[PDB]
Amino acid sequence: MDFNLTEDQQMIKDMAAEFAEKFLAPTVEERDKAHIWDRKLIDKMGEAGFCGICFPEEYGGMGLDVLSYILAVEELSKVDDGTGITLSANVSLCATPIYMFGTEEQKQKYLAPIAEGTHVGAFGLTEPSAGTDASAQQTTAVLKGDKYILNGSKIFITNGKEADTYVVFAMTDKSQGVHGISAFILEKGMPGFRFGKIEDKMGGHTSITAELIFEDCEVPKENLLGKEGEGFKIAMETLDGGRIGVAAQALGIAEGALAAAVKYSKEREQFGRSISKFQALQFMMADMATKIEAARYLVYHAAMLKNEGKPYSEAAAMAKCFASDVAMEVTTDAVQIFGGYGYTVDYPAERYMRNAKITQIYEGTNQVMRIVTSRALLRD
Amino acid sequence: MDFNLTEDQQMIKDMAAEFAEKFLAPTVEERDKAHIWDRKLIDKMGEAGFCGICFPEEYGGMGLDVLSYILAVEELSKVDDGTGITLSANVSLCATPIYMFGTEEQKQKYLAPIAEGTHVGAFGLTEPSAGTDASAQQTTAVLKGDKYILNGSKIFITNGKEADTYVVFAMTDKSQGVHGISAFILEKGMPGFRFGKIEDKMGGHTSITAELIFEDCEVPKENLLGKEGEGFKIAMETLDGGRIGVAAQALGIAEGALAAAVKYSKEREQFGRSISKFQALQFMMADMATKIEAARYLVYHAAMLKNEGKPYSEAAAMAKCFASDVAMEVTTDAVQIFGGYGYTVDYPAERYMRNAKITQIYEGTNQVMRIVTSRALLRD
Amino acid sequence: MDFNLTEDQQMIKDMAAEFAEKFLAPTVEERDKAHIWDRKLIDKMGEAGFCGICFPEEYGGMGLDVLSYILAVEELSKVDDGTGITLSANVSLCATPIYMFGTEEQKQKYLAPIAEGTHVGAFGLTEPSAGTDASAQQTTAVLKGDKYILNGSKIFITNGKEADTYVVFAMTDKSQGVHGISAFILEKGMPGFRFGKIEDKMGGHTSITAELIFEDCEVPKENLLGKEGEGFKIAMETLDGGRIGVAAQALGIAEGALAAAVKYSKEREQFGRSISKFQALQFMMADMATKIEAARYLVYHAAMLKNEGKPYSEAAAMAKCFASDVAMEVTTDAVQIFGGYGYTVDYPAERYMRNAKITQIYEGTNQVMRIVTSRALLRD
Amino acid sequence: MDFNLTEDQQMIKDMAAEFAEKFLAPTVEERDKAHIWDRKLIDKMGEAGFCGICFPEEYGGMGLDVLSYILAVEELSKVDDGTGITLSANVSLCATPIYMFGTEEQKQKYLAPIAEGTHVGAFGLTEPSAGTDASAQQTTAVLKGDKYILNGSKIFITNGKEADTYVVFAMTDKSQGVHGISAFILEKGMPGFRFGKIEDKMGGHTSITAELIFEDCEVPKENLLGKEGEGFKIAMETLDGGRIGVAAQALGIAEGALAAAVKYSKEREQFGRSISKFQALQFMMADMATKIEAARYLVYHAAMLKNEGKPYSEAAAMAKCFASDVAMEVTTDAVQIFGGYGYTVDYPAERYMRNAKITQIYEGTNQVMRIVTSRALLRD
Ligand SMILES: Cc1cc2nc3c(=O)[nH]c(=O)nc-3n(C[C@H](O)[C@H](O)[C@H](O)COP(=O)(O)OP(=O)(O)OC[C@H]3O[C@@H](n4cnc5c(N)ncnc54)[C@H](O)[C@@H]3O)c2cc1C
Ligand SMILES: Cc1cc2nc3c(=O)[nH]c(=O)nc-3n(C[C@H](O)[C@H](O)[C@H](O)COP(=O)(O)OP(=O)(O)OC[C@H]3O[C@@H](n4cnc5c(N)ncnc54)[C@H](O)[C@@H]3O)c2cc1C
Ligand SMILES: Cc1cc2nc3c(=O)[nH]c(=O)nc-3n(C[C@H](O)[C@H](O)[C@H](O)COP(=O)(O)OP(=O)(O)OC[C@H]3O[C@@H](n4cnc5c(N)ncnc54)[C@H](O)[C@@H]3O)c2cc1C
Ligand SMILES: Cc1cc2nc3c(=O)[nH]c(=O)nc-3n(C[C@H](O)[C@H](O)[C@H](O)COP(=O)(O)OP(=O)(O)OC[C@H]3O[C@@H](n4cnc5c(N)ncnc54)[C@H](O)[C@@H]3O)c2cc1C
Ligand SMILES: CC(C)(COP(=O)(O)OP(=O)(O)OC[C@H]1O[C@@H](n2cnc3c(N)ncnc32)[C@H](O)[C@@H]1OP(=O)(O)O)[C@@H](O)C(=O)NCCC(=O)NCCSS
Ligand SMILES: CC(C)(COP(=O)(O)OP(=O)(O)OC[C@H]1O[C@@H](n2cnc3c(N)ncnc32)[C@H](O)[C@@H]1OP(=O)(O)O)[C@@H](O)C(=O)NCCC(=O)NCCSS
Ligand SMILES: CC(C)(COP(=O)(O)OP(=O)(O)OC[C@H]1O[C@@H](n2cnc3c(N)ncnc32)[C@H](O)[C@@H]1OP(=O)(O)O)[C@@H](O)C(=O)NCCC(=O)NCCSS
Ligand SMILES: CC(C)(COP(=O)(O)OP(=O)(O)OC[C@H]1O[C@@H](n2cnc3c(N)ncnc32)[C@H](O)[C@@H]1OP(=O)(O)O)[C@@H](O)C(=O)NCCC(=O)NCCSS
Ligand code: NA
Ligand code: NA
Ligand code: NA
Ligand code: NA
Ligand code: NA
Ligand code: NA
Repeated sequence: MDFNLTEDQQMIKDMAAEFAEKFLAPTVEERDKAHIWDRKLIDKMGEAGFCGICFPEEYGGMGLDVLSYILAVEELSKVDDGTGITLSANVSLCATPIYMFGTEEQKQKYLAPIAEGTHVGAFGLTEPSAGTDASAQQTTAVLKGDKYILNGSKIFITNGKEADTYVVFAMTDKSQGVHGISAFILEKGMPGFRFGKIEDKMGGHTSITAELIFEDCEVPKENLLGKEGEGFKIAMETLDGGRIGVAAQALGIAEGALAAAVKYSKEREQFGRSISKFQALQFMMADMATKIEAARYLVYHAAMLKNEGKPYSEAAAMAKCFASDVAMEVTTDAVQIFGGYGYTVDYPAERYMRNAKITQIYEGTNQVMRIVTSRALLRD
Repeated sequence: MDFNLTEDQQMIKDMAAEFAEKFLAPTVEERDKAHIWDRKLIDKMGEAGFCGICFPEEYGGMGLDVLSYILAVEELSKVDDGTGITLSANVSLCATPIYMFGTEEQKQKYLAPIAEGTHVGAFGLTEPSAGTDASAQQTTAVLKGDKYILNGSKIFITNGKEADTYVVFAMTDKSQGVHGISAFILEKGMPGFRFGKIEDKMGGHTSITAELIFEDCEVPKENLLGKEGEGFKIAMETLDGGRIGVAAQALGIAEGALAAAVKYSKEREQFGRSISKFQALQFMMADMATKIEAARYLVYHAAMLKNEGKPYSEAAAMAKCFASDVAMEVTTDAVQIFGGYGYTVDYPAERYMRNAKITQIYEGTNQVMRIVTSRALLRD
Repeated sequence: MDFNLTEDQQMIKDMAAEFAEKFLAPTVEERDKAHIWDRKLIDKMGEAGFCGICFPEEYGGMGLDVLSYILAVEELSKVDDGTGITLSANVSLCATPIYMFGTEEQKQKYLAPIAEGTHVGAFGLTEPSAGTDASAQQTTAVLKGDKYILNGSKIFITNGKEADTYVVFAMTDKSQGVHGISAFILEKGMPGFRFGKIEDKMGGHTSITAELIFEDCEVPKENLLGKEGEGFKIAMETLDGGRIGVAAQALGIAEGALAAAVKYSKEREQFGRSISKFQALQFMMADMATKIEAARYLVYHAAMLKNEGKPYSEAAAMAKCFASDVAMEVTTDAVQIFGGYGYTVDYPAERYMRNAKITQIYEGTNQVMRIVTSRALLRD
Repeated sequence: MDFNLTEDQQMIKDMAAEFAEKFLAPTVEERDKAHIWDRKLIDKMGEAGFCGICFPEEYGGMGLDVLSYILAVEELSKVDDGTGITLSANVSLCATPIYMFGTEEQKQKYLAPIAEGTHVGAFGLTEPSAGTDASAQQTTAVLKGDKYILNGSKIFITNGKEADTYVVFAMTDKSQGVHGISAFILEKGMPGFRFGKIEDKMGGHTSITAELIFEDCEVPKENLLGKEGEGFKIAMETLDGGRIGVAAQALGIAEGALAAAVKYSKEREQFGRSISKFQALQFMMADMATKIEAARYLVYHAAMLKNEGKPYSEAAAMAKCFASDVAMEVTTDAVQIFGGYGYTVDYPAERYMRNAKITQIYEGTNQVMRIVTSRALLRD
């Protein structure tokens, strides 16, 4: 065992902290208040290399490991976890399945520009009737000549509308149920592909979330990803990695919130002393700091297993569930530490608390995480 | 012991439910989104008699009991807790200290118009340096002829700016510390009394919260409330009752959130069944329901103690602490039960959760509540 | 609403506190250490009237209400909850179903001596294969002439072996499943009725818990309780009341533990001050005191509904679940407040903690309580 | 970062598991019930090499690393945590301060026999008036010729009476307070060194805990450990490592309890299915498993920091606080999963739960852990 970062991991973490400080921090308050997803900023992140950390240089990336990428999502999320989830949807939800399942032709066409920073990616699985029950897909894809024709819709898609490239799931054979689903690579601008509602959320205001609509959408036949009927496996494998990303986002949001409260507590005086001198607040901040350290190693262990080519599905679900629960509890108390000031948008705590709640829900709810963990635990 | 409501209590509960259904529920979503405090709606509430429930008929009230009033606060808060806290601040924070410490002339002039529903009230204690440490007042009042001249400011005042009548605290003799504070009745429009920042908050969007500014503000000598030096006592007694109101608010919020979640869980299907058929969700909802019932009796007991003329400070601190913690836990799980939908403003859950958080902070934070409770526990 | 005890309720509470102080407190430590269930003490309780509080004078009781009885279980349980559960099994689990379902002849024969204090009662439902799944009864009863012949066994029976009178459940018609069970009144000393294992438990050392064994046990036909096939309804109705008893036991154990820790904390000094001066311990004791008050009114509301002849099954399950969870959490922290001393049998905290855990399990586990509450919540 | 065990670590883990299976598991139930600390079994442990794992070969040890030792403590504690804490006190509390502050002659005389497995060690800091306030030492040591003469006593000493070698703390200059404390190596059999009460505890029945009494106890001058006045530093450094041992103990306890509960849940049927098929129990077990994994990495990180010669006091306090809270929550739910059976000594759950509680108190209570953590968090 070795708990030390590698030189590459540390370098990536430092690069991310520098990016966040220069490009995210000065504007996050304003962008949050105004609900802005700023594509020029997102482009600057992509140009700085973040989307290609963990992909081979032969596909436009840096050739580094999973944990370096996870560190960057965490570090960005300390400051602007809306940008953090933007990066994670790009890498874990879109690029990864193209990397894992795509032909060489698809990897060069679609993965490389995401890794290089040019293209934003999204993952279209969730439908009105298929959320947790993700296999209950009603979007259809029917092969007609040299095209699949897609009909349906997806909802709540991170980077939706603005993404260039989508990995979408549709039924090619309803009678084969979970074995009837296939994955497709779509481009923004394809015939019959349009966007619907942009969601107005509790939080995540610097992340864009949109409906996708397919009305006889024409998808070239070669943009089938993997084999017909492999789509569920692709979705589940992708989500196993994306849960590590969300875990990292939650970790960063928790760390951001605690760092803010610590600093406030040392500055704010009541009863002629800093509030950090009251033992109940000391103990609350001790518990916050402890839960965060405990979450951190779950997230890191999952990343490492993935990098080592070992099973990581259970580890990822554990990390996701624990980190997101931590973020919710930490951020709730960080608002408390600020007092009345914490309930106002002029201070940073309320943004962290609002943004924490979604970590418990997306990429699979924490109820799903517990299903995954208990299945693994209770297997013969 | 008798857990049944009196006829008067049940009638007021019903009138509140009917008012909330007709006047609050149709517009609360749009008012929250737009951050609207609608004076004409508040006026309809006053005209219906809500602000006079627990005041004698000789002061324009209905002559009923404290719990009846508490039940109305709770009922309104099931639907629109910004309106609930507006009521509670009118009644518990402004009207009540005038009723309890005012001369007959001050009650006729200032209490009756609140009880009759034409005037909105507010309570100005908190300062930038005096939050939890409420006795650290820097606002001064200096008697000059037939006026006290006030200088200072107050922050985070519920119903501030909009309110017509204010009970405000200022140092008349700083060298006497906690014994040098006095209370004054202010009117909107007094020279030198203006309003500052209107806070932009995480929630409570249908409640108004404002800074008060006093710049040689001229207050009639006869608007001293109680004796000089009695102000801190007036503040603390007022807050004891105010805590019951906040508790009732939190209780309504939790109940509104649970009821939304129950209903949704019966209607929403995944895996071929209503989500209410999954045991983990059943248990979460059982726990929500149970916590709410436990909180309810704490709130009603505090209200009954106050109505019986018994000590209720500790009871009110317990109820407030408990019910606000329950509201926070319940609303956070109610969002969870709605899944992704829950994180969107088109469903009701996110508003309850945002609104719950402030119940843990205002009218004394839950740390203060635990100081008050522990001091009573540990006394002698 | 009225939260005041009646004069009778207060009198009963005072009688119970006096009994506990005189007869339980001086010996509970010794009886716990030695695992003694002292029948002479149990007889003194019965002679003092506790078993007959809530039964009509025409059946040997005092003619008072359910809550008076529940207060006595609570008060006894502050001091010796082993004796508390002994009383509760006597009254709620044995006497009550004879009262509710018995013929006049059975009430005079079997209820009256329990109400009068002469006879100890027990309730025999649980089998090795039927715990939570209580309908899965394998003990059989077959009518042969003027006797039912019983074969099987029960496990974990409170007051087993030492009880005089048992209400036992057996299948009279396995093919009718839950509608095939019947209830029988047994006497200690009946042919073919013997006792097996006396359990060695984590706690509850002043309560006796035994196996019952039936080997062609001959039960007079008139000792059928209710009608053939009504046995499950009798069991469930009985347990609805017994859960209020357990709730009361848990409440008392919580109160006992907190009272002990409060007193210790005011006496024990470290760092030149009483440990009650450290804000983290103040807040822990505030939370304990708050949770106990919240539990109390759930328990009392359930008792009151039962007394008023209203549905009380959901209320009882709520009270049981919440009070027992409270007792577990409170007692765990009360041991913490004592420090090292708390881990030793010379101080009282460790007995309260060990005895709290069973409250979450018997009379139906808290998982069952949540099933009952969520069914009630989610019903159409 | 590397989450894999080294070959040495895995070998020690395996040797510990094999030792526990062959020597502890067959008798732990009977030893716990009888409150047996079996010196000959402790001697077998020493002979196997467990007490020397992390000491140099020149002092009779194996020459391996801190985590290897920690892994052995954890593994033993899965089965018999009384034996685990016996080991930890031998190693972390007695052997280590001799290793870290002893002269070469004191290490050969006193360290090597522990590392070789023939001598048992103990650490005598706590006094009746000096628990959490450890610097408030009343035991005195007065140099008289070639002896220090010791007067006082110690309470709650793990391995006391049985131990052969003791590191004990006494005031050599009371007017220097925390700087007037010195450390001494004592042997069982020194004139004036006797033993007092052997504690009767809630749990830890296979660990011995005793009072030490010094009545003009004669200690060779050369048995001063470190310089005069350095004692408190020696104590605090020793406790930092000791906290890792307790953390590892708690971790083993939780793991042993979860594994028992998992296995049982797969075997026990109610309602026609294994209880592991009910979702609420699945989620409870997922949560147990997740908390244990989160705690594990805190413990291993603390151990690695110590092995790397880095600061580890805060890491060890976090690990201890977290793992002991996890053990308490896990063991309490493991009892729950066994139902009524769980409350009986014939099943393993109740012993784990009783034993978990002391991990929250000894080697510094979890309140101390939060002081240490908060002080490091809030530093500057
Ligand atoms: C901001 C945001 C971004 C999103 N991003 C994406 C995206 O980029 N791509 C994508 O495809 N999807 C996306 N989603 C959709 C998201 O993954 C789903 O919301 C989530 O899977 C839950 O589905 P649902 O909302 O339909 O809730 P439902 O599945 O209806 O769940 C409702 C509740 O029931 C519980 N539940 C359901 N089934 C069970 C069960 N068997 N046992 C126990 N409890 C159960 C759930 O846990 C939840 O608490 C996003 C959602 C949001 C809010
Ligand atoms: C929406 C809103 C409405 C409001 N309405 C009103 C109103 O109508 N009238 C009015 O006069 N005021 C009002 N307040 C102000 C409110 O009561 C205060 O915010 C609250 O008392 C906390 O004061 P503070 O914000 O200065 O925080 P601080 O007093 O600075 O507290 C910050 C943190 O330190 C903790 N803390 C402080 N002292 C201690 C201690 N001794 N021990 C342990 N922890 C401690 C607090 O609990 C809190 O967690 C309102 C505030 C808000 C946000
Ligand atoms: C000290 C003591 C005294 C007792 N006194 C009496 C007495 O006087 N009379 C009497 O008849 N009985 C008595 N009992 C028996 C007691 O009620 C049962 O132990 C209890 O009902 C649980 O049954 P079980 O122990 O078989 O656990 P099981 O039913 O095997 O339960 C094991 C676990 O599975 C959970 N579980 C089971 N089914 C489900 C489900 N559908 N969903 C979710 N979780 C589930 C349980 O909650 C528990 O956590 C006593 C027990 C004890 C320990
Ligand atoms: C089984 C057992 C084995 C032991 N083994 C050893 C051993 O081998 N060697 C050894 O020297 N000692 C040993 N101890 C003693 C143990 O470390 C102490 O019990 C522990 O430090 C607490 O001290 P105390 O019991 O006096 O409680 P106190 O110090 O009296 O504490 C009582 C309560 O007050 C809290 N508290 C105290 N001060 C504060 C504060 N400033 N702020 C907040 N809360 C506070 C504590 O956390 C605790 O909850 C052992 C104890 C036990 C029970
Ligand atoms: C609930 C959950 C775990 C399982 O659904 P369920 O309907 O029970 O599916 P299962 O029966 O477990 O799996 C069906 C198939 O998928 C496979 N599968 C499941 N998880 C897998 C994984 N991690 N890797 C590979 N295959 C997997 C199964 O092995 C099975 O295939 P075979 O029968 O070919 O072996 C899944 O639907 C899910 O993860 N839902 C949440 C979806 C989500 O996270 N959405 C987020 C969108 S982006 S915010
Ligand atoms: C923290 C808390 C409890 C105590 O502050 P502290 O500085 O310790 O004040 P204390 O020493 O307890 O009391 C000072 C005086 O006030 C009195 N006092 C305190 N609470 C009282 C009460 N409930 N009723 C009457 N008098 C009270 C005390 O008796 C004492 O008077 P004497 O010196 O004449 O005996 C108090 O300042 C408080 O409640 N703060 C939170 C403020 C708040 O709730 N703001 C909400 C604004 S509206 S959202
Ligand atoms: C799990 C639980 C709630 C339900 O079991 P389940 O197998 O689902 O039974 P259900 O189907 O709910 O009920 C079956 C019958 O009993 C009836 N019933 C259930 N609860 C009832 C109640 N409180 N009052 C009257 N009837 C009741 C049902 O109405 C149904 O009868 P009909 O079909 O005649 O209407 C029950 O078995 C139970 O309480 N188990 C715990 C047992 C226990 O508490 N033991 C403690 C022993 S003393 S320590
Ligand atoms: C409460 C706690 C943290 C601090 O007590 P406190 O009285 O505040 O002591 P402090 O002021 O922090 O420290 C006093 C001195 O000890 C030193 N000290 C404290 N922790 C230290 C550590 N981990 N390493 C080295 N020195 C330390 C301080 O640096 C200070 O020295 P200087 O004055 O020379 O700078 C300490 O007494 C403690 O750990 N108590 C629990 C005891 C315990 O764990 N008992 C278990 C027995 S075995 S089961
Ligand atoms: Na989905
Ligand atoms: Na903010
Ligand atoms: Na009622
Ligand atoms: Na049963
Ligand atoms: Na005890
Ligand atoms: Na690994």
